[PDB]
Amino acid sequence: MTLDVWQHIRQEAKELAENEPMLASFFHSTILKHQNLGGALSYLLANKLANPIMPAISLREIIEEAYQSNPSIIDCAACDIQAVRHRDPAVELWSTPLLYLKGFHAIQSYRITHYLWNQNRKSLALYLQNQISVAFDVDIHPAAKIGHGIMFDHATGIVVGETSVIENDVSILQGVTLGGTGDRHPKVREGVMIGAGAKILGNIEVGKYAKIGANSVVLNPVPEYATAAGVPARIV
Amino acid sequence: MTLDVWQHIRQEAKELAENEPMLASFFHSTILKHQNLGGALSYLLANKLANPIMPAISLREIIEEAYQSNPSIIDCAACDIQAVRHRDPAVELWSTPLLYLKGFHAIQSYRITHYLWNQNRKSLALYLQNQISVAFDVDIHPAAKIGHGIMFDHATGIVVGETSVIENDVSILQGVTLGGTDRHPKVREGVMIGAGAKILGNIEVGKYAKIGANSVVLNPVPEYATAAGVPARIV
Amino acid sequence: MTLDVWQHIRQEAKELAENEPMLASFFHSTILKHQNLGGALSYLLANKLANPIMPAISLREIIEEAYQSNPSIIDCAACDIQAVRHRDPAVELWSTPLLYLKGFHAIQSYRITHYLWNQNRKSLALYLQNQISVAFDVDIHPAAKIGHGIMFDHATGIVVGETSVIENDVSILQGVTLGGTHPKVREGVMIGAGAKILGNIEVGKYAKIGANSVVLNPVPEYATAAGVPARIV
Amino acid sequence: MTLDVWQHIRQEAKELAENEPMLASFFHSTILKHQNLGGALSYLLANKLANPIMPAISLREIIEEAYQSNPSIIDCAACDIQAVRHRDPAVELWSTPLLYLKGFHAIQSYRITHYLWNQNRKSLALYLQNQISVAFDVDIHPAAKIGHGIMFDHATGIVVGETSVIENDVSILQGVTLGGTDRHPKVREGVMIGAGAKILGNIEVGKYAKIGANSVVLNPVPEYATAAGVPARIV
Amino acid sequence: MTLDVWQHIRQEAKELAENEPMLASFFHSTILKHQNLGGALSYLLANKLANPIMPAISLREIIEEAYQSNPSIIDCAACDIQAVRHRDPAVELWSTPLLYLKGFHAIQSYRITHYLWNQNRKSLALYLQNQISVAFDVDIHPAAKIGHGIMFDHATGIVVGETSVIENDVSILQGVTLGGTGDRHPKVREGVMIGAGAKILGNIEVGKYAKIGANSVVLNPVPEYATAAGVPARIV
Amino acid sequence: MTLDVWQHIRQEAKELAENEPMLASFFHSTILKHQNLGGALSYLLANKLANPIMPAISLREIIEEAYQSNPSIIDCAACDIQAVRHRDPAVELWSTPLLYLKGFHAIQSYRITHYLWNQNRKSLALYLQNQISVAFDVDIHPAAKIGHGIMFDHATGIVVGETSVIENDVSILQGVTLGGTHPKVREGVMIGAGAKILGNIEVGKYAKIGANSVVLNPVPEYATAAGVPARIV
Ligand SMILES: CC(C)(COP(=O)(O)OP(=O)(O)OC[C@H]1O[C@@H](n2cnc3c(N)ncnc32)[C@H](O)[C@@H]1OP(=O)(O)O)[C@@H](O)C(=O)NCCC(=O)NCCS
Ligand SMILES: CC(C)(COP(=O)(O)OP(=O)(O)OC[C@H]1O[C@@H](n2cnc3c(N)ncnc32)[C@H](O)[C@@H]1OP(=O)(O)O)[C@@H](O)C(=O)NCCC(=O)NCCS
Ligand SMILES: CC(C)(COP(=O)(O)OP(=O)(O)OC[C@H]1O[C@@H](n2cnc3c(N)ncnc32)[C@H](O)[C@@H]1OP(=O)(O)O)[C@@H](O)C(=O)NCCC(=O)NCCS
Ligand SMILES: CC(C)(COP(=O)(O)OP(=O)(O)OC[C@H]1O[C@@H](n2cnc3c(N)ncnc32)[C@H](O)[C@@H]1OP(=O)(O)O)[C@@H](O)C(=O)NCCC(=O)NCCS
Ligand SMILES: CC(C)(COP(=O)(O)OP(=O)(O)OC[C@H]1O[C@@H](n2cnc3c(N)ncnc32)[C@H](O)[C@@H]1OP(=O)(O)O)[C@@H](O)C(=O)NCCC(=O)NCCS
Ligand SMILES: CC(C)(COP(=O)(O)OP(=O)(O)OC[C@H]1O[C@@H](n2cnc3c(N)ncnc32)[C@H](O)[C@@H]1OP(=O)(O)O)[C@@H](O)C(=O)NCCC(=O)NCCS
Repeated sequence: MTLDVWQHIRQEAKELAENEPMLASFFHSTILKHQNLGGALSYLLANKLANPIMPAISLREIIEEAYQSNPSIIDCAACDIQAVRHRDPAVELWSTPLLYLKGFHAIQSYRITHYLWNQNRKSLALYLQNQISVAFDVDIHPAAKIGHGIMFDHATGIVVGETSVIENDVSILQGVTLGGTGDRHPKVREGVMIGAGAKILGNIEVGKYAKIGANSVVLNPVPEYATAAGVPARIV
Repeated sequence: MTLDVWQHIRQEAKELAENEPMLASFFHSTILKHQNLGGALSYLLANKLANPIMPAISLREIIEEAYQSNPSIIDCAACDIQAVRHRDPAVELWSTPLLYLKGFHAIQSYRITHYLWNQNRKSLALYLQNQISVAFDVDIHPAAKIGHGIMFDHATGIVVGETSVIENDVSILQGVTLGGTDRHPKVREGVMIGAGAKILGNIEVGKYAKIGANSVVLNPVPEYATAAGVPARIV
Repeated sequence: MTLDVWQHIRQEAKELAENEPMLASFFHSTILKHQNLGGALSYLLANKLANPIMPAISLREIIEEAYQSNPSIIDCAACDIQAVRHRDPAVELWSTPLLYLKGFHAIQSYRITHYLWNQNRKSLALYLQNQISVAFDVDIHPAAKIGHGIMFDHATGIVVGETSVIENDVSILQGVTLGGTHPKVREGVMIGAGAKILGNIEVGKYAKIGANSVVLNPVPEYATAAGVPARIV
Repeated sequence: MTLDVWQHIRQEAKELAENEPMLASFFHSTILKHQNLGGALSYLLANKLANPIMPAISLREIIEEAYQSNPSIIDCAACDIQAVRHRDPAVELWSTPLLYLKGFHAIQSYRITHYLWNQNRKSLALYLQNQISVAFDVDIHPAAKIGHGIMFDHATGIVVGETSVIENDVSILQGVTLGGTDRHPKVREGVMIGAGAKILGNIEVGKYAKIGANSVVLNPVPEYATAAGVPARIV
Repeated sequence: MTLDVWQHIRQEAKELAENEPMLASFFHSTILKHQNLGGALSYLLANKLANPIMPAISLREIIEEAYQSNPSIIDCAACDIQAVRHRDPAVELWSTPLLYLKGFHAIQSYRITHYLWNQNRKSLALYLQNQISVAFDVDIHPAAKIGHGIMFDHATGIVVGETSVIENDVSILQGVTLGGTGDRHPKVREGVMIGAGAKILGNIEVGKYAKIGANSVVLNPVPEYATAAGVPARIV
Repeated sequence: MTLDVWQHIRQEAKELAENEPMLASFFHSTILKHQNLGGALSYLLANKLANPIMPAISLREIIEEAYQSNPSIIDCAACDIQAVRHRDPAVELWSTPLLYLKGFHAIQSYRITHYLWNQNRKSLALYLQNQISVAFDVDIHPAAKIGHGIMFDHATGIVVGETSVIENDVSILQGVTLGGTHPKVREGVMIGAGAKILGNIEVGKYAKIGANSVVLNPVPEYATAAGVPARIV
């Protein structure tokens, strides 16, 4: 439930603020003063994507309209907090992905642009896409397709092309590019783990549960449950 | 030509603001309220490079002085919008590169630093270079020589060394380093460099050559050739 | 000495402000108005990590708390300045690393998180760790151990894991990752641009890792590892 | 009625933005991009009351909650634009009071604090009262009762005590104090108070009375009368 | 000359910065890095009138266009710095009125709105008029007529009506209102000194070199060289 | 005691933050995260006097320099808090003056300028004097002498001249001017709203000045002066 992840987050925030006086204001502003995940998420995103030309107050108006028109966007977020939570040894707090992980922020921001790109509000989608790249150093074309339970660990330098597909429970590290030389982008299936720096190019298939070596340059489809590594990548 | 690009850009901004109420203010303050490309660009770049210590208002004075001093800088920008637009079917509006692409922004901010360095105003050149690296995550030394018709698509992690040169119509993708092992690469016109490529040393990359993603280029590459691999060999 | 490096910085800032009118304000605010490196460094760092939710005035309180508690943090900063200075003919001024190099800023910022982490103030360490990623495009777990004379040249995309150890005088370029399949990089080493060093493995003193290498096996002292996967070359 | 005022306001903003390129962004972000009076007002008031500690984004949440909770607040605002517009020939646009008059802003910010005080959220009421005093230089205690059709022309230095009441269609000018020597004034409808006037004590100021500039009112004033002087006598 | 007042100001700034390290940045930003009075004045005004909706960068664009279209506006400023300079015992520095006096800033800002009101750019004039009131607590209707050598000492609460006239070398203190009950506003002649809190109402004449008591309520014309005081004011 | 008033403030802030979710952040930033009144006061003041040219982080350095040099400045602040508290049934919390009353902020800000003025750092005193006018609509020359237990209620439009002297426990309302045709206001006095006291003249202990009065002649102890011009009434 969005309300159960939200419950853990609220309870954690209360504690964390009691233990860290220098951060209490922060916990109250992002979480404790909000009523639900969307309120906290939109407050967080408006502030992070904010700039001199489009202030946090104006960015938030945009994000809230999107959450109001399609509430499931928020649900995708709760599913994303959960995934990083146990697909990451160290992340034990539910509030950690929500508050600090730029890959998480990048994905949730992207979901906003995707909804917008589907409403044919492309100028708005392109504006956000690029502010997402400036703030988080993640560039996902609004038209790309991405499922839930997604993890962009560290995230710096991740580039996802216009025709890319990313299924559920995929994990992507820093420096990964999904791109090409119509469909000229990868179709990364369920559960795939992509190592740091890997460049996946072409309308090729990366089968469910496959693993990609760090720095690979994958050009040929990768079988399900297989490991692809090397430049160019071979099944290993 | 500036006037045509600018006019196309202006006509676009009008229709776009008309169709997207939420961005109307953005279109008006970045483009519509300005009279020429120079004013729109210096407005955007100052705001994107601004920080608490050097606010947009103060950085705009620097940018303006450079534009008033060397007007051809704005030209190179006009040529870059042109390239990006055509050389990337995806981009289908004159105003997109101006408004949204950080690679484009980083190059134009760079042309400003290059001028400052050529005028012996290095502390200013250095400050900007690094603010450019913070904003757009593109680090181009000010003494690097770069032509026009340049495309830094995505751009994250690009690093260009001090003695590098980049001729016209070159396209560079994310994570590309032009650096050392004169100690940096010389990229001739029409070269396409793939994502992640590391090109090391004062070596020649011939015109219209293609560099594969993640390659590590150590020896010269032949014009029209294709280099891929770690080390890069010809394929 | 922190007082030595500081004197050099003040002499330079005074002339730099003299020669560039449009930047004099900047030199006075970061350097000349302060009385020591700690004051300049905390001001610079608070301002760069600042955001709408936690402004510079608030972040500085945190950094100053740390510097007051452990003054040696500032000493490591003075040591890292020389390194980027001597280890790089491309940088000649003492104040250049302090003022403009994001890799340097990311390292000094990390040192603050590392101290907090060790005081068990982990939420503050995590908050900063991630603001460091946003501001400088560098992600170093506060638990990582990093000695001094460190140089993060260009820095973009550098990622260092929770159990990584980086000894003295190491240099690390853009796109470098130290983590798991975390690394132990001995003194004087380095990790060339785009290289990924993965696994509980050791990189010997003065070894060299080649651009875009993928290191999975230990690397010998003074050895040059390169390739995907890395091979002694 | 809100819908007519709002629609008039919107039609005005369109033409104005059309005629003044430099303010087009302002008109779009304050009015044009919003769907109702509530959104435009909460946007303006949050931005005008914002400070480094409580940014516009955070103050807007408070304002929104109050508007969603007690919708009639926005109404009183609509009635105040109406008054000002007509009761001051100088003002000749529905949008001017909304956009430019700080007296109008201070009253609407006040209605928010009054609601918060009535909901026993005093620390919030107190915070705003004082931020209102900083922004607009108008200090209205939150427990003061104020009707609609109110005009605070110029408004600088206005101070309204805790037990004050102000009925409909009252106009108050700069430097006016409604305070003590229940300990504050009761201003009936239609009263016009001149600049600098100090009205002290729980005394009645009858409907449609006129108070001269710089007067000091200590005894009750008769309806339709005119009080002027220090002390004020009837003239 | 605008260039001589500017010369004193520049030289003073250089010294003042050398003597006050904690303010050096300020002296460099407002004065020393600028080439002329207009550059320094517009930088100062854009920053002071700035707000979340219209940032200093955008306000400055407006002010610079005005100075470019009518450079004499700047000259009026130099004449104003001079007047406060010796019509005020304590003010010995030329840079003091320029940098710190809100009445001075208020007047110079007003001159911008007056030029704009004459170009029929009323929405812009009204916007500035009111931001001037918010920042400096001075409200001068753009249509009012005001000469040079003007001093708004302290300035808080000064209100100047739409049809008011203020001639050269007039001095006005805090709390002064020029207003009314067509011409329904005062015509304050050359050299008049108006005490704090005085309310001058009606299309009445205040003769050159007259003096107005603090807190007066002037309703009848005041003779040249005379003193008016009281509520209502009498010639005394 | 500053420690007494501080304890009261912390107890209140803790409950206030408890009862109002939308303001908890504010209470933690101004009060709870700090360890004493000086920390809270400088944070509050730096933030209110901040502007694009001199941000809060920069103004705080100046205030802290002053508080470090003359800790007693903070003691006068604690004393002024009680005054607004006891001298006003409309204010009941110790933290209300510290948090929300601009007259109080203007007074404490002035004290900083007064100290600088006396250290001969007049440009800094003048800069602040005028930022105080912009932020709080109060203009007090740094050279003015003002004792403690001072209450500037509502404050708007208050103007105090260079040679003015205000002793202890005085209360001054909005629109008040102390200057020349500067005043000497003895202990416990006051100056009602809109009153203008002009000339090198004396206002006696516990005297009362009526709203909009124009005082030109000395006023006797316990006397009530009112009128334009003021007359003993
Ligand atoms: C490929 C990977 C996923 C492990 O998968 P695996 O199925 O266990 O593969 P193995 O370890 O069995 O090794 C099989 C072959 O792959 C090679 N190999 C492993 N990783 C490689 C890489 N990144 N590039 C190229 N070759 C690689 C091995 O040397 C081995 O070769 P061999 O058959 O000649 O002996 C892993 O090595 C990797 O690259 N992980 C990236 C994780 C990462 O980026 N972490 C950073 C954390 S911040
Ligand atoms: C090299 C490249 C430019 C295509 O060039 P090309 O002229 O078509 O050369 P080819 O595609 O015919 O490839 C020839 C050989 O190189 C190999 N190769 C291709 N790209 C390679 C790369 N990046 N690294 C290593 N080998 C590569 C192929 O497997 C092929 O092998 P073969 O010997 O069996 O014939 C391209 O594949 C590439 O690397 N593009 C990067 C673009 C990018 O980064 N896009 C991201 C967009 S966000
Ligand atoms: C490791 C390094 C620092 C110096 O290496 P070295 O000890 O001098 O080794 P050499 O230069 O003699 O090269 C030896 C072999 O390595 C190969 N090699 C070198 N760098 C390589 C790389 N990155 N990937 C793959 N092979 C590489 C050479 O082709 C040579 O091949 P050989 O066995 O056929 O003789 C350097 O080669 C390198 O990669 N530097 C990157 C620095 C960088 O990132 N700069 C960016 C500045 S922004
Ligand atoms: C009193 C006032 C409202 C007019 O009311 P009115 O009904 O016309 O009363 P009158 O004008 O006939 O004045 C009658 C007497 O009051 C006196 N008077 C008028 N205004 C006075 C004032 N503010 N204080 C003292 N006496 C005043 C007149 O001199 C006149 O004297 P008389 O006995 O010789 O006949 C008006 O003069 C006034 O004070 N207006 C203030 C408006 C203001 O502040 N405007 C600023 C706009 S920014
Ligand atoms: C009126 C003023 C300008 C002096 O002018 P002046 O021509 O010298 O007038 P005089 O002092 O000779 O006094 C003449 C009469 O005016 C009266 N008077 C003076 N100031 C008065 C005032 N503000 N209100 C009413 N009556 C006043 C005197 O009591 C005297 O009356 P008398 O003939 O019955 O004895 C002066 O008193 C004043 O009000 N100055 C204001 C300056 C100010 O606001 N300073 C604040 C600095 S921040
Ligand atoms: C002075 C003051 C504090 C108390 O005065 P007091 O000692 O009780 O004097 P009194 O109330 O007995 O009044 C005595 C005479 O003064 C007159 N008077 C009082 N205040 C006056 C004023 N401001 N102007 C002119 N005359 C005044 C009375 O009408 C009375 O006249 P009388 O001689 O015919 O008997 C008070 O009258 C006053 O003006 N307070 C203003 C407080 C304020 O500004 N509050 C605003 C809260 S935001």
